[PDB]
Amino acid sequence: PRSLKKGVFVDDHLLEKVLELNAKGEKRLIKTWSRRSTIVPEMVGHTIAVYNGKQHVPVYITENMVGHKLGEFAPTRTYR
Amino acid sequence: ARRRRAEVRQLQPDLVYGDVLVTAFINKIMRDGKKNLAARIFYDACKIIQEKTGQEPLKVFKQAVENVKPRMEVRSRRVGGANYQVPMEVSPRRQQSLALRWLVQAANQRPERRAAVRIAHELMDAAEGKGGAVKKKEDVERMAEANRAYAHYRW
Amino acid sequence: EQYYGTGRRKEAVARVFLRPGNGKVTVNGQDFNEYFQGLVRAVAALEPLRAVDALGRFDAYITVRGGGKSGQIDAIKLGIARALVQYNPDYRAKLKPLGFLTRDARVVERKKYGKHKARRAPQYSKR
Amino acid sequence: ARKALIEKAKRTPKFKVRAYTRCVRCGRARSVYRFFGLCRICLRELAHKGQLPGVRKASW
Amino acid sequence: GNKIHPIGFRLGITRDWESRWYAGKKQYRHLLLEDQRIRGLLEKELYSAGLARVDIERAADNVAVTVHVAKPGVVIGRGGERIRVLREELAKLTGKNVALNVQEVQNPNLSAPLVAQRVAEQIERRFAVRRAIKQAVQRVMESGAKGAKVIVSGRIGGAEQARTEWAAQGRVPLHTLRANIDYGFALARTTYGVLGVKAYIFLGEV
Amino acid sequence: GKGDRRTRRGKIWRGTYGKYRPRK
Amino acid sequence: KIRIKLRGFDHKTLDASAQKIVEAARRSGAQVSGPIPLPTRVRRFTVIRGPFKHKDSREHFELRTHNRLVDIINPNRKTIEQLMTLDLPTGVEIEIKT
RNA sequence: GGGAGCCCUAGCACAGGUGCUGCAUGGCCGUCGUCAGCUCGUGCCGUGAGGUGUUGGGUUAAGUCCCGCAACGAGCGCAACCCCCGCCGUUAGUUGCCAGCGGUUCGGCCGGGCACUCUAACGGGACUGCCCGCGAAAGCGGGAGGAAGGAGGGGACGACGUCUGGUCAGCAUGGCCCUUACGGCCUGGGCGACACACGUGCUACAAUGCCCACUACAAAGCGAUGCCACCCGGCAACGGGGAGCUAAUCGCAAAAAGGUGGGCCCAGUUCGGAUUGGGGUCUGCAACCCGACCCCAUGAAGCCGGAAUCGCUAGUAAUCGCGGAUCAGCCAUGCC
Ligand SMILES: [Mg+2]
Ligand SMILES: [Mg+2]
Ligand SMILES: [Mg+2]
Ligand SMILES: [Mg+2]
Ligand SMILES: [Mg+2]
Ligand SMILES: [Mg+2]
Ligand SMILES: [Mg+2]
Ligand SMILES: [Mg+2]
Ligand SMILES: [Mg+2]
Ligand SMILES: [Mg+2]
Ligand SMILES: [Mg+2]
Ligand SMILES: [Mg+2]
Ligand SMILES: [Mg+2]
Ligand SMILES: [Mg+2]
Ligand SMILES: [Mg+2]
Ligand SMILES: [Mg+2]
Ligand SMILES: [Mg+2]
Ligand SMILES: [Mg+2]
Ligand SMILES: [Mg+2]
Ligand SMILES: [Mg+2]
Ligand SMILES: [Mg+2]
Ligand SMILES: [Mg+2]
Ligand SMILES: [Mg+2]
Ligand SMILES: [Mg+2]
Ligand SMILES: [Mg+2]
Ligand SMILES: [Mg+2]
Ligand SMILES: [Mg+2]
Ligand SMILES: [Mg+2]
Ligand SMILES: [Mg+2]
Ligand SMILES: [Zn+2]
Repeated sequence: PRSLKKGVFVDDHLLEKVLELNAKGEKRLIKTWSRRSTIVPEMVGHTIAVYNGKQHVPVYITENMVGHKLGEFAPTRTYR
Repeated sequence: ARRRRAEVRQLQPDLVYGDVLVTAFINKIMRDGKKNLAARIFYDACKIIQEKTGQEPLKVFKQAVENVKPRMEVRSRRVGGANYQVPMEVSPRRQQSLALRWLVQAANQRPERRAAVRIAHELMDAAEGKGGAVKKKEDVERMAEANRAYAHYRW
Repeated sequence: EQYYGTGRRKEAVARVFLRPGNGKVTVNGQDFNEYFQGLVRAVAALEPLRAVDALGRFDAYITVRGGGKSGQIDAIKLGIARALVQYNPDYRAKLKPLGFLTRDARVVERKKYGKHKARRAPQYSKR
Repeated sequence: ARKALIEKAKRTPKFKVRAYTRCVRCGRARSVYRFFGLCRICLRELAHKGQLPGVRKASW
Repeated sequence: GNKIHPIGFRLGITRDWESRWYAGKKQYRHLLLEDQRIRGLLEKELYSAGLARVDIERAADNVAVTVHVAKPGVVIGRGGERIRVLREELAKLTGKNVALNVQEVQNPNLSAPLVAQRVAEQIERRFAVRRAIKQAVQRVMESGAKGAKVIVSGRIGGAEQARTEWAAQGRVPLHTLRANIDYGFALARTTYGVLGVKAYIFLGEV
Repeated sequence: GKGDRRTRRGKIWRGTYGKYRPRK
Repeated sequence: KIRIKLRGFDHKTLDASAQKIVEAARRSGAQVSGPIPLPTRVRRFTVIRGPFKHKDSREHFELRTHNRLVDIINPNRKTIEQLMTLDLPTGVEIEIKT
């Protein structure tokens, strides 16, 4: 129960960057600050570093997690 | 009431028995301002008082109120010691209120499902001498004449 | 030709028209009982005519605007009681002590700030 | 508030959803009755000085 | 806590609005803002004249500013070359063509805004506060008036602990609407803090 | 009552309309 | 059949200038439909009395717009000529349709 | 070649600081308290601080009035002047009507008139004025007439002061403090963190009840890059189309309890809607953190609450819905 209508959203500066690295090889690590962006099928492969307000994180990117938003994988707060 | 003795309000008589007591009862039966279905109860109860008894309902309602009115009650008292349960008389104004309140409360304890029925049976049972209302009255007066020893604080 | 009184009650206004007739009362293009269907208080709108012997000696075309039906009952009641006095000023004797002429100035009290509800005061702790 | 933080002056706010109010008199960002453009505190002051035409102590 | 603005309370009756125009809920906001700018350019530049109040009225686009000063001398200037400069300096902030008028104040000692304004200036010139106030009141009481009252706030005299000084005679009947009590507040930017000067001046009845 | 989204009472309480409180 | 919805924030100034719009005649030239009452619209603002806390303080302000109607039937041209420079209120406004 | 203007570096005068200090302040607020009180001038008393007045006897909601008296008056307070409600009149007829006749596509829709309702300006109306009884008086009890009767109901309105009360983060403002950061801009995060505890609330635990259908009566408000009739698609949120309304005329708008009909039948239930899985809508550049809404499934705790404890004296409490402000949206069950 979320919200992507007849629009679907992926922040594009990160997208033109990943599709670019789909002309050849996969760049180990991509420095993003946009956790805002949904994951497309074309991201399954290259490990993206989602920020945190504090640290980019090694979010490896399985196909089992496509429809999800990036920030769903870089926990913000620290607990016990 | 610190200043004036504070008078009682005059409920307008019933629409169907032209009586004041019956408004009073209907008012105690009513909750949340729903006076329409409080009367819609008391009257439904009245049909039932006949189709279960040859007697006219007003005469029975009145008859049962009298059987629940308490001639004596205690109200506590702080002294030069502690709480003493002083047996008091009970004004005719307070017997009214106590009877009616007790009647509704007793009625709503009952296991009958419709409200009119509960009122009906309590109203009946109380006329015929028995029923929870009367029990918390024969009870009340039993605490008086048991604390009789403290009658000498008559206020 | 007819007889008239106003009668208001708590944000509600009746206008009472008194014809000579059979006792047929009509309220807002509808029958009297069709309009107050199943409201036990209803019969008390006609307590003037009952207590000046007129229950069936008048028809009554009554228009009613505003509020809620139970206040409309009280307001019609004032309406009738007034028409029936400008039809025969002597009727006051068997009408004024009953109270039917007075208008019930009891109206909803304003909502006060820092209260919940005019008088309902917000609940507090530690005291 | 911070004199700097009247980048409410920024006529283009980039996205129309970064647009906010601020009292045109004191800067207050938090009770700015939009009719007057004034915050709650300024409104009562101006109301009392009789510089809000037509505005009056209201009681009922 | 206590005590509403004796003006804003009487605003209904005995005292009318400084700016008195009408405007819709898409205009009121704007006219009000610009109306303020005028008072600001006015209260700063006209200090010397000692401006009690500024009435502002609007209509078919045009704006009728009616300034009330004790000494209309200082707003006229070279026989004009000042009331022109200011009706001009208003034409820039107000693109809507202004009309500056000047109103004499017969009795500066019967307008609370000026009386208070008077006291304020002394406190900066380090006058003796207690006297200033007893005096100020007398100057107002000597000029007719049914009554009057003045108040200076806190830090009277550089005194480390803020106080309050008083003075008032005649009737100053605050809770009666049927009054007419011109009120005036003056600020006093001293070396060691700020001080507030409130002035009440009762006159007339109905 | 007023808490259940899929009822008359409940939809009235929460401003809304829908399957359970048709707009008309 | 001219239409004139009058409105301002003061009503002493309205009824005393709607009256001055009915200066065609009392009832001898064009009909005159009398100064029409027409309900006022009351905006309210409710302000917390002090700065910083004290929730329970509060003070009410209102700004009320009063509205009149008048309306004149059969507009002779001299009746209109009077709609020129003949006014005094500043806080009164003037809608005109026909 | 020299120069007015605005653009320009590299320096200086200065900006800026929601950094500190209600333990320097203004302003505004809270509070005792809408409590009936705080004083002053002049006289008199007392070496004096002070007192008298303002104590006493009645009486009031009231230092409210009366009577008394070395006091006679006065000011800030009380009350009255302002507002909203209750009855009535005059002015006023693009809202209102079997009032009265004509027409009806049985809608005040049409002619038509404003009587009535209303709308909103200005007035009348109450005075312990009239009667009976107690009273030295003020006043008290009662009774007429009246829509209302002794303060008719509710607002606004808060004395000299108290708290060294709250607030320098609304705004001022003395001082102290930082000045390639204690200033400034971004992007992301936070203010929403959870083993726990409290406050104020909401929704409940059901039969005077819950569900569905039909049907009836409000007041106050808000509406232009807004309210959206009506039509079409969708279970629906909502999308497409589109009428009217600068709104007493169009719309939000359904008032809801109520009334009539039917169902449930004492059950953790057709009570309660928490949680969770899924599929969607709309707002916004963007809803992971952290939006609201709709739909399907899930259907928790809760059977009226220990010690303790809060509100309310009348259209009050209780209960039922409606509106606004703020605001793209919305965590509103809050507030007005
Ligand atoms: Mg790029
Ligand atoms: Mg209510
Ligand atoms: Mg600042
Ligand atoms: Mg915003
Ligand atoms: Mg349910
Ligand atoms: Mg208060
Ligand atoms: Mg040059
Ligand atoms: Mg500086
Ligand atoms: Mg302070
Ligand atoms: Mg009082
Ligand atoms: Mg001695
Ligand atoms: Mg002496
Ligand atoms: Mg004494
Ligand atoms: Mg005494
Ligand atoms: Mg007095
Ligand atoms: Mg008063
Ligand atoms: Mg009238
Ligand atoms: Mg006909
Ligand atoms: Mg007497
Ligand atoms: Mg503090
Ligand atoms: Mg927070
Ligand atoms: Mg706590
Ligand atoms: Mg459909
Ligand atoms: Mg049923
Ligand atoms: Mg309980
Ligand atoms: Mg009370
Ligand atoms: Mg409740
Ligand atoms: Mg909103
Ligand atoms: Mg609400
Ligand atoms: Zn402000």
